[PDB]
Amino acid sequence: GGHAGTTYIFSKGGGQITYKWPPNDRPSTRADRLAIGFSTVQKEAVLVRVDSSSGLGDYLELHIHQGKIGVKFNVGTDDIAIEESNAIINDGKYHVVRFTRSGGNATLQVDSWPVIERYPYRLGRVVDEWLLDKGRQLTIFNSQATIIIGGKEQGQPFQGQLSGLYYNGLKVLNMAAENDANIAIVGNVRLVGEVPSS
Ligand SMILES: [Ca+2]
Repeated sequence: GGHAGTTYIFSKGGGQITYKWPPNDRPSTRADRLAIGFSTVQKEAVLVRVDSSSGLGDYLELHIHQGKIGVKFNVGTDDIAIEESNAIINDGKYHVVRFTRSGGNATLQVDSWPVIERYPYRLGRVVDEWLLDKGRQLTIFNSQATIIIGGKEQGQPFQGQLSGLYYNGLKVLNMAAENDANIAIVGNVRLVGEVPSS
């Protein structure tokens, strides 16, 4: 179908919606799931970025490049990139994207096109687990601090409509519409009203 439920339009100079976790509540995840609906005519833009707290390096970014949707992420080693290179999506029509990561593995799917897949005694036990704990962080998304929607802060402002954003249990755009305490909206971003029914 088209844009359903809570929807925002980004215009002109663009704008930003920011979710900020309270300091004691920042999550660290082994697995992530992200979905959103969008429409735009832009060849290049950033749509959503999740950043860890300052001084830490992990991140996840959903963007459009040369009219193609893609994601880039890092969870403790090298940057990893996945793109749907074979469907042009800057045609001003509604599209859906689904992204998942599970440790080192990840997938990307646009619309209904094929999924793209990327591939002793007391003391000894404690130390061995601490050493395993260390290596495990290289496939965990640590200390998530903000979800920033709209790309302006990254220098690639989005222009178009966004709806139905979901990230790890949070419907972020609905929280924005319900005046959540942890959300801020700035710039040219506007809530689309309800259908009369009609
Ligand atoms: Ca990590």
